[PDB]
Amino acid sequence: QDNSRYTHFLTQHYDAKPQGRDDRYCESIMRRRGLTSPCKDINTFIHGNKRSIKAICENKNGNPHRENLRISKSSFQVTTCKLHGGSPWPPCQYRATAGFRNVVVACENGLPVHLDQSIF
Repeated sequence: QDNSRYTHFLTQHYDAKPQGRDDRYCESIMRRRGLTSPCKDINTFIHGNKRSIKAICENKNGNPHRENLRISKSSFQVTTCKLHGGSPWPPCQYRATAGFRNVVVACENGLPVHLDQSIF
């Protein structure tokens, strides 16, 4: 069961099936996930199956990384939304960068609670 941080993690970084992996996608999703007041500078969404993400917390799909993080063994489709411009207030324009690679997360009680966005 989903503690607040894991739930928060999903709201901010998980979109099972994104309708688009483009700029408009970012503009829409950042808004729906309430990441636009103020505009979040950069935010990556992981797509695909939630269990694979959870699995990064076990050796099943992850390895230790750094001194408190885990990096996935598998690659995920991801979409990074980067704020375009300077205004921290809506409308938040975003440039989307679609990629496919493993991800780094922090796990707590076997659940991903933090996405290291420094690799995007």
